[PDB]
Amino acid sequence: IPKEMLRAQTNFILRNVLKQGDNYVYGIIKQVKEASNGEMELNEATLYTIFKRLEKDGIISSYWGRKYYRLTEIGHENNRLAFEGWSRVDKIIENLEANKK
Amino acid sequence: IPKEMLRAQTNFILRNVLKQGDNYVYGIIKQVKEASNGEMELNEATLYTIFKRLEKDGIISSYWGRKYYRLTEIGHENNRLAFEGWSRVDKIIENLEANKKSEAIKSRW
Repeated sequence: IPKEMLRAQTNFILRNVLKQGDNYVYGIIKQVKEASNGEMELNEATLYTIFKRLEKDGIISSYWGRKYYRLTEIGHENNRLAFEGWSRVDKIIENLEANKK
Repeated sequence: IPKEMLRAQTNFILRNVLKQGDNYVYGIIKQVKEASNGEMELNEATLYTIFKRLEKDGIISSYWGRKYYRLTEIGHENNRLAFEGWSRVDKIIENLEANKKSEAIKSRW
């Protein structure tokens, strides 16, 4: 149940949200609550902190509309490599199980 | 380049590797290199850090022949909970895309 694994799962979900296009912090929370049948309510302050860190890192930018955030060009590449990485993970997991079988 | 996400991907692989049975560090590198057609070589240091954390927390124990690692009873439970969590993530993402595709069809019309 380690906190580094819960955080990786939460990062993966945020990555998929920002993949869709521009969003704002309360809209993200709304979307994840509905898509998780209520299981998962992201804390708004935590979300701002993560985003401030991503913004400082050039991964994310923002503009006023409500503040909206969107992936930068560096952010979109970081995301593509992250999803490509998970696809290879998925494929490696299949071959390891076929190899055992 | 997502560095914390690389570590989660390496952790995810290792969990499934240990699920298949006991192993040693370099045998794991071999098996995953074979299972990826040579594309992917796990960094040995990332591997050790994970195993040093898993060993300290009782998820894995080890034995000498070369050091081998095995999932403990606690490890199998931790593992099952990790896969439940990753499975719920997969469904949340599907629900996020079905909901966005729904909003978009209703917005064309």
